[PDB]
Amino acid sequence: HHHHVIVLGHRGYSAKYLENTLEAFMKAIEAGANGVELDVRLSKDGKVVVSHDEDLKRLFGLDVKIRDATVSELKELTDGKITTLKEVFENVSDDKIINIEIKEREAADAVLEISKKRKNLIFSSFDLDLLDEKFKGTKYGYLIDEENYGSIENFVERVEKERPYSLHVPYQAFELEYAVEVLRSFRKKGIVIFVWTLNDPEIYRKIRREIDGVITDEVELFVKLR
Ligand code: NA
Repeated sequence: HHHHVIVLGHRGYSAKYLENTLEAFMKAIEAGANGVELDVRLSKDGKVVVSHDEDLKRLFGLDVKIRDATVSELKELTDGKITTLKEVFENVSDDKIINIEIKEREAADAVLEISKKRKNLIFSSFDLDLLDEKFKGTKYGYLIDEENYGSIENFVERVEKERPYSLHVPYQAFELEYAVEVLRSFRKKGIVIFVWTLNDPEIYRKIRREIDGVITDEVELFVKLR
């Protein structure tokens, strides 16, 4: 028996449905997720589109950049599968969490404007300065990679100074005892710890006492591990 962990579907229920589509997001919620994580970028016409990659090559085989096409053009090319942040909000209840990963600084102002009306959002990015500069007064979470945090000491200083709502850490961070200690110190201050992108239930069991949330492709699995 364990304490409760927020389960977010990584690009929706992406193990079973096409990542970052309305279907994937709706299916994550149907499967009992507390919410979803998704990725945002700008189209040519300056609209907020949901796409992890900057182009359509990996998922559609099309050498077309998101920023080079209008929303209408993108929908035509993907036969309607690509969606906008606006459309996600229309299809996911505001009792559910949406973790919006900002992939492009230039999308930030448009994302903030559309988000004004909507609660239960967490903005995240590997661009920590962007969050600190433009996302004050919202819930934001630092995404941590091998380089961006600088030194552990500098990262601790930053988190103390800026008070992010959450820290979104790779699950591999829990392999080092000092990292575990640092994260415990953050949590004791009320910072919410999410791990990503975790699909392995054994690793989850080992670390779940240390975390507040999990970002996973395997939504039903992790919901049933509650
Ligand atoms: Na809002």
